[PDB]
Formats: sequence, structure tokens, C-alpha cells
Amino acid sequence: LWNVFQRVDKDRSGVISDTELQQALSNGTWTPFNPVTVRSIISMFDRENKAGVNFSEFTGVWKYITDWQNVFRTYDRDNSGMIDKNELKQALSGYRLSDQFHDILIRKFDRQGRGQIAFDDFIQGCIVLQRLTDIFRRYDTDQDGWIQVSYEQYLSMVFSIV
Amino acid sequence: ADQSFLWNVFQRVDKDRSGVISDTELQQALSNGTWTPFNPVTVRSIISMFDRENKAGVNFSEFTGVWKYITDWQNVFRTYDRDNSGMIDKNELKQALSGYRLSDQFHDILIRKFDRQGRGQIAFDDFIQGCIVLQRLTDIFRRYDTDQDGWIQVSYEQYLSMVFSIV
Ligand SMILES: [Ca+2]
Ligand SMILES: [Ca+2]
Ligand SMILES: [Ca+2]
Ligand SMILES: [Ca+2]
Ligand SMILES: [Ca+2]
Ligand SMILES: [Ca+2]
Repeated sequence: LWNVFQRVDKDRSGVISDTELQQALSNGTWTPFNPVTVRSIISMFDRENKAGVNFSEFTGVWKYITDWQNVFRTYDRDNSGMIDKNELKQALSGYRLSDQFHDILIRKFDRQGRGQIAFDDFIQGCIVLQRLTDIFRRYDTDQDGWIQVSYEQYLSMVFSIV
Repeated sequence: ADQSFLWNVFQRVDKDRSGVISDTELQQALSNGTWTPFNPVTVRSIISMFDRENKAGVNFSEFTGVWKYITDWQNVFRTYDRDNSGMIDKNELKQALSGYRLSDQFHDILIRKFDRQGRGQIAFDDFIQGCIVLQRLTDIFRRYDTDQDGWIQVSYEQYLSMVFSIV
């Protein structure tokens, strides 16, 4: 791990920045790992609001990304290195989502634009879905799948998301 | 033709002379009456509204849209800042946002949400920000509130679609 951390710390400054974390990562493509995802992950582990991670926080970041990669690999059952619609259907089977909705999700998080989902966009869409579903559940106390909300509640709800 | 004096404004802002005003260039050119830099999120949104090339920036031809847009906001802002103190308070905010028919206390929620100076008033950049977000969120709400009683009822998947429209 130590050895891995120094390698990522390009300028040897003892703190891994966004840029540095991004260049250590591959989305399986010719494009950069999504800088929005790099930053969500860093702010999860950085406790001194400094847009960076030191070694002990980096052990947390690295475990987390490697665990996501394990998930990605588990469901990419043709080893194509992209999650296609039916693989996503497997991956999200615990959400009880319709076929039509998986297309919407792909449209939304697929940055490559070919109707498949790369590792970075996989992480992004999974975390967004998860955050949103939890916020939804705060309203759906009777777990019937429907909510009824006033204009003011709705706004506050969006203010709580983003 | 066309416009000589806007060109000067453009070059001052375009410090690197790349021919494109970036996010940071625009932010450094803009003032909020404060020592904290102009809301970077507000800057990015304005750039996104006028950029037709997806280059994270605006060229001269788009910048005349930017100049007009920011200037129009200055006028709306100076209009509701009735005492010309350079911040908008609850009382002023209530006047600005009449047409929304928002409850009294919701105004405090808006102030907390968007005032980054933490004094209970809203500077010019944070004012644009909340108004942009309010109008955008409201149009999305109106789409779902076909009858306009102020209520929506959505499924989980509809809820997710609606949030995807916004985020
Ligand atoms: Ca470093
Ligand atoms: Ca696959
Ligand atoms: Ca319910
Ligand atoms: Ca420039
Ligand atoms: Ca005032
Ligand atoms: Ca309604």
C-alpha cells in the first residue's frame, strides 16, 4: 500500500491531489477517469477539507475503488470491460427497476455515448442512485413506491440532494 | 461592424488572449461587493448558458449574450436592493420573489441555502444563483404539477427521472 501511495503521489508532496488520483486510474477507455467521480471519492475520505488525501485516508480511498472494481468485474460477465444493459440489470437487481428505466439510467450516466457504461460512470451512477433512493425513502415511510409532496417540500428535497 | 467597446470588455477578461473566456477568467472579472471571489458555480452556469461549442468557455460572439445577461441581473438586483446597501435582505428578497408565492419562513430557508457570506443577507452572485436554481426547479415542478394545485405525486422511477432532469 505504502509503495502504491508513493507511486500515485507524483510530486512526492505526501498528499494525493485530484489530478494525481485521476492519473493513477483507468476507466478502460482512451478518456480520463471522470474528474467528478475522482472528487466525490476524495471528499468522502479527506477530513481536512484540502482537496487531497494523505496516506491513511488514501488507504480508505484505495480500498473503496478496488471494492467498486470488484463489483464491476463481478457483473461484467462477458469480460467486455463495459457494463451493458443486461449486466446493469443484474447489478441493480435489488432496486426493483423497470427495463425502460435502465435505458434512462444509461442515457444519464454513460459519458462515452455508445449505450454502455464504463467503470467511472458505473461508480458515478451507482452512488447517485444510492443517495437518491435513500432520500426518497425518507418520504416513502409506507414503502408503497409513491410520494406526495408540496412545492416547498420538493424544493427543500432538491436542496438536500444538490 | 460590429461592436468595439464590448470587444475591450472581452480582452480585459480574456487575460491569456486564447480567444475564449474561461470560467476562472470570467470569475476574476466579476465583482460581488465582497472579499470572497464570485460564486464559481454561478460563473459556470452562465458560461454553460451561452457556450454553444461545449468548450467550457465563451468566445466573443457568445460573450455579448453573457454581458447582457449579467447586466440584466445587475438591474434586477439593484432594483430589489431598495436601500442600495449591496446585499439583499429577507424584506428585499420577499419583494424580489413575489411571483413565487412562497411562505414567509421558506424565505429564510432560501437565504440559508444560498447566502455563502453567512450573515443572513444575499450578495449579487448568490442572488443570481438562488434565482436561477428557483426558476429552474419551478419549471420542472410545473411540468409535473399539470393541475397547478401545488402538489405532485410521483413514483420512485418518476422521482428519479425528475431528479435526473435537474442533476
Ligand atoms: Ca502529491
Ligand atoms: Ca460487459
Ligand atoms: Ca408512500
Ligand atoms: Ca482566455
Ligand atoms: Ca439591501
Ligand atoms: Ca398537482
